[PDB]
Amino acid sequence: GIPAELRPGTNQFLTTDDDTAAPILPGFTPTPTIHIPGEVHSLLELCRVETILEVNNTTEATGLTRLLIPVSSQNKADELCAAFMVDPGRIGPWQSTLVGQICRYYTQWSGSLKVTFMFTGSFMATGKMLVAYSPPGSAQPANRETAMLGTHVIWDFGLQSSVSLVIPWISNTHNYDYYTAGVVTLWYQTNYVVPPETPGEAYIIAMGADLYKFTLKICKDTDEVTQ
Amino acid sequence: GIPAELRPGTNQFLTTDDDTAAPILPGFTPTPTIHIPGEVHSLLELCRVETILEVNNTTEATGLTRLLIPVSSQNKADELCAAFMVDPGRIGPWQSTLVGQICRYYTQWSGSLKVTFMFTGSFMATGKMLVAYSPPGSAQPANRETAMLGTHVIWDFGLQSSVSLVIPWISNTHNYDYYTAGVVTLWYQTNYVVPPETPGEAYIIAMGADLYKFTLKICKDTDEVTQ
Amino acid sequence: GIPAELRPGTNQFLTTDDDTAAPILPGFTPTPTIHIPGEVHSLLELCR
Amino acid sequence: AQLTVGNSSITTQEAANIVLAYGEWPEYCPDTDATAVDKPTRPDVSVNRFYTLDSKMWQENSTGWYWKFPDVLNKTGVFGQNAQFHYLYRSGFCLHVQCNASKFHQGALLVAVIPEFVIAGRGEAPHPGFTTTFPGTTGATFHDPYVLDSGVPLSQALIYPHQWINLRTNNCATVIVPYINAVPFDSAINHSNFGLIVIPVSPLKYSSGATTAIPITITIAPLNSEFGGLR
Amino acid sequence: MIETRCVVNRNGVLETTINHFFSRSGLVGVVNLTDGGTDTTGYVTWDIDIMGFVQLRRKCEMFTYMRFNAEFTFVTTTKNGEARPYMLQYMYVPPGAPKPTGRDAFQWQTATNPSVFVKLTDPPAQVSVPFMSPASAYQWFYDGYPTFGCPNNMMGTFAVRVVSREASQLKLQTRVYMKLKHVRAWVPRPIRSQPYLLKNFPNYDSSKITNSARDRSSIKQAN
Amino acid sequence: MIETRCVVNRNGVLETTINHFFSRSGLVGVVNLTDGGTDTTGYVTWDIDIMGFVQLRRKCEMFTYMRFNAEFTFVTTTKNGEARPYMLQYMYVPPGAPKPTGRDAFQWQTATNPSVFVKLTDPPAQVSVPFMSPASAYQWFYDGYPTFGCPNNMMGTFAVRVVSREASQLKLQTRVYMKLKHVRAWVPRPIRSQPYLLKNFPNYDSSKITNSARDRSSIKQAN
Repeated sequence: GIPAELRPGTNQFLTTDDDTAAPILPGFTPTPTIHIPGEVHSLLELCRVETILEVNNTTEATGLTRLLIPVSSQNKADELCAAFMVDPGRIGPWQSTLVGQICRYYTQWSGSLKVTFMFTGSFMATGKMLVAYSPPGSAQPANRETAMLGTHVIWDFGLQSSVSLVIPWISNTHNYDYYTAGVVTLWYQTNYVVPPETPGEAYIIAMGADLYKFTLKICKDTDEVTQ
Repeated sequence: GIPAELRPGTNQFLTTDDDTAAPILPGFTPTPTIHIPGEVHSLLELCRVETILEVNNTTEATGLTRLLIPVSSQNKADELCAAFMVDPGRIGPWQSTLVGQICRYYTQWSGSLKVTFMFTGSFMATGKMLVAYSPPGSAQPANRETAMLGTHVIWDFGLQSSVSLVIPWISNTHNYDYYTAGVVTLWYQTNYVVPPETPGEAYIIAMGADLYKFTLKICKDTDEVTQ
Repeated sequence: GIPAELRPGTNQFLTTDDDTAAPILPGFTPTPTIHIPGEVHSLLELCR
Repeated sequence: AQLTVGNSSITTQEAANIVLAYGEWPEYCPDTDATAVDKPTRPDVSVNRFYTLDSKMWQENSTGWYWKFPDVLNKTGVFGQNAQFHYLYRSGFCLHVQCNASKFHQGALLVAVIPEFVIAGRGEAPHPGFTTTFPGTTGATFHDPYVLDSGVPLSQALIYPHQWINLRTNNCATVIVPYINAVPFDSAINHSNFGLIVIPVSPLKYSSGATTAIPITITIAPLNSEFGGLR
Repeated sequence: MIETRCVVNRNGVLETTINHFFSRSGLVGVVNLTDGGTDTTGYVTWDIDIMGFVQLRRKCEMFTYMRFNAEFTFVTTTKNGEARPYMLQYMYVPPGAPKPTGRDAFQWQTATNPSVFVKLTDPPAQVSVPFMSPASAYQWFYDGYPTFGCPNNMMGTFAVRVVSREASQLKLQTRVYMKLKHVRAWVPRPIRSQPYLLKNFPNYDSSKITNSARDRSSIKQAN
Repeated sequence: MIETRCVVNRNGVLETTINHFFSRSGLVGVVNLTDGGTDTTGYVTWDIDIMGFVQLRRKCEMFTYMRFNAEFTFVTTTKNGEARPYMLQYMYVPPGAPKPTGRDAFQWQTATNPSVFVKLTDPPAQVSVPFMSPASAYQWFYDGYPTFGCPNNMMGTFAVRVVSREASQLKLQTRVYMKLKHVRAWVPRPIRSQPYLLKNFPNYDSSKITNSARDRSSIKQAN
């Protein structure tokens, strides 16, 4: 026949190798396909769906109460409310999102994010909050003045009920911890103002998502599953 | 299937063989390339950069002083200053150049070379030197008269501060020593002349390089590295 | 992969067989040829 | 000639002779993914200008000096301010080295630019401190010039962008260095891109009555700087 | 790790596709064959199930519906592992077919069950199984009563034996490797945050519920 | 040697190219696998490192930056060297992934770590590894603080074991051969004239410094 030479790699099974396997049941035609709605062509479709950050993670909160950011009328203007890192792939309050869970399947990510704050008060409650982002390489701001000297939003929840803050760029390369973080904080610009005979306590809900600029690489397996 | 016959060379691993290896991590796209300046496409680019010959190699010189060719005002006209072989691939004062180090990775070379002399005196010092090349197959010249009867340069370092001497052709074929050498010498045409209150001692620096005609073949490993 | 069948003559070394041997020193270019007079293309030249 | 950039003006001669490092000019970055999101800052007003260090005194016994960039500029002017914060950094430089010496002085200086120039330990594993990696505005002096303190021959230092200063012919040298890195932006604080080196190869010589020490002055002009998000 | 820097560029988009996310052949089960004459069975059956291991189980429960072809690979060794030339038989049993009741039983000679005969010194055998379901997709979430036997969406079963007249005393384990191919997925789900109690059902411990994010000192301090 | 003459002609220019200068597969390491049950580990890990041997280390330190794909070949033999049919597993562990903690440990079944199963009587296995760095190149000179664990520019790791249920008493060494492919190089350096004190750092002995050229009697006499 045709002269040939076997070569290194002969008779080995590589698990990632794309090759042909013999059909064991030829002449079999599977069931024809139909149109099922909601087909998914990428995991990036699932990153971009904003899901609830659990910012209240504490030994003192149990149920849905870990998904709620408390805002009351006892607090005084100029003082902090909540602070959390922007790190979808680390241990903290990104671990309840989808971005958080998908990042566990990849070694590197990068792109931009979006964080949405949603105020649930009474219709007649009013006030302002300062939603600020300190970039990586700096500690969280010490007071409102230094939070106001950087990227931020003044959000009056008497007028507007929901506010979004785009984080311009984040990256995790990758047991020295290579991700230098950067933080979102919440400040009281005013004091929460309340009319007579209405609760005077409300909750903020936080959400997070990836913008279309976000990407992922170097597949792996999640640290959550043990087996 | 298709009839075939295995053949001598089957199941052998040749280390220089160019063949295909199975990708172990397909679907992985590496980091895109960017423009980094100073890309190198050949070792011949690195041969042509003139680097410092160490002509002073002696048990009496330690530091940078081995890179310096001494010239003083005590010496008398017509007498020799320095002499060295032209052999980039042998043991001697080509071993500090790049040509010298790259030749150690190859069995045969040939081409033309360039040797540059650079005088560092005071501005007001003056004199002449005779830069001569005796081709291979002859001993170094005995006096200045017989150095002047062959390829040479009269270099007045009061006028010109640097001089180049192209060596027309050199070859090493290759423990009989097959390279018959050929030598560069330095003569005092005049005596080094000095005005009042200026040192009266200077140094010459020597450099060497390959012209574009130089080539190399039959790869090997260097005698410097031991392991 | 592509289905095949080994056949009589597999794994044998025939000394007159004309086949390819793997180059052991690729990227090596030999010395270019020059014109040497008196080239011989046949033994019949030497019989005559 | 007189070169005037911003509020600084230096006296120097006009010569088309310069050394382009590797043959390319400083350029602004090709557009990237991160900076498309946030447009980077390209300041030239008071930021890009001539900075002139404290001059160095070359004496018969010297060894020679090196500097690390961006580091040497990390505490200076309005560049060091932008160098602080701004976690993304890119820039080229214009380097002019000068020597004031009389015609009765003799010697020569090798002047080179080394990318990713790493001083090593002279020992064990004595990891060299922040003093050798970040000497600051003053700079450092070599211990073993012959090996460059990298374990490498100074003879072969000439595959680096370089110019000789021979007190016979020329008293000055100018090297244009583009940005050279394996990534478009990097951190100016924790990473020095390259370093500058002035080594006397032929020692300084003079006869008694001459000045015993010759000054070497450095001048640094940034070219095509870019800065990132503010820390 | 190492290499700590900032990545200013977009990554490759190809690794995040559904079809690449379910690729990469991996271990779907381990079964053990001792041919002991009459004191030991002398064969094995392995029902085709994706959910047997929770790593890949968690990645299929991200979706409601999926469609794909499977590719199987059998890596088989003997105890200490040194191999000898014994013929083997991997028979595939389609959905809705009786499985072998014993080593020499008549089911091994049924032709509609496709088989492969390969010696234990040969490279591992590979087989490609099509999309087997009577619906247009496999679904591991079905709200209602499926009943009817074991996992949902029965793909088939493999059985392995040694081919000899007399029982050869030999102790085998066959590692099965599966690679999903041409994968389509519909209607994505949330990823499970709780430990799995048992297979085939999404049970969870009501008394002990784990929380999706770990804990910190105070809400007003990030680090 | 022999053949002493003069070469009047230009040589071939192809052997001096960077891509040919870094080609030619060669030995990058030796690791040893004894499967002893519980008295011996029973596997090996080898981190991918070019600088482990100083011959090729000296040729990469000629440049500041390089880019390339690697091709590996595993030549494995047993003590005296006579081979028997034992299956082996070479698993590749990407950068930023946990390595096997033991012979039977769960990491060996992770699918994202690509593996190859080959019997010890087969021809040696070959594998092609792409360009793995998050930058556009590998750099073994970085002025600053990398920290973060071991060599610079982590390519990955290989781990090898024997595939069997029970530990087979077998003593193995696997020679790893690497061939660089599609090599690009930037910013050339000077070649090291001093002995290497230790890996990962360009240390040199300050008290004893070797001089680049050897010595002669006088400067006025060549021969």
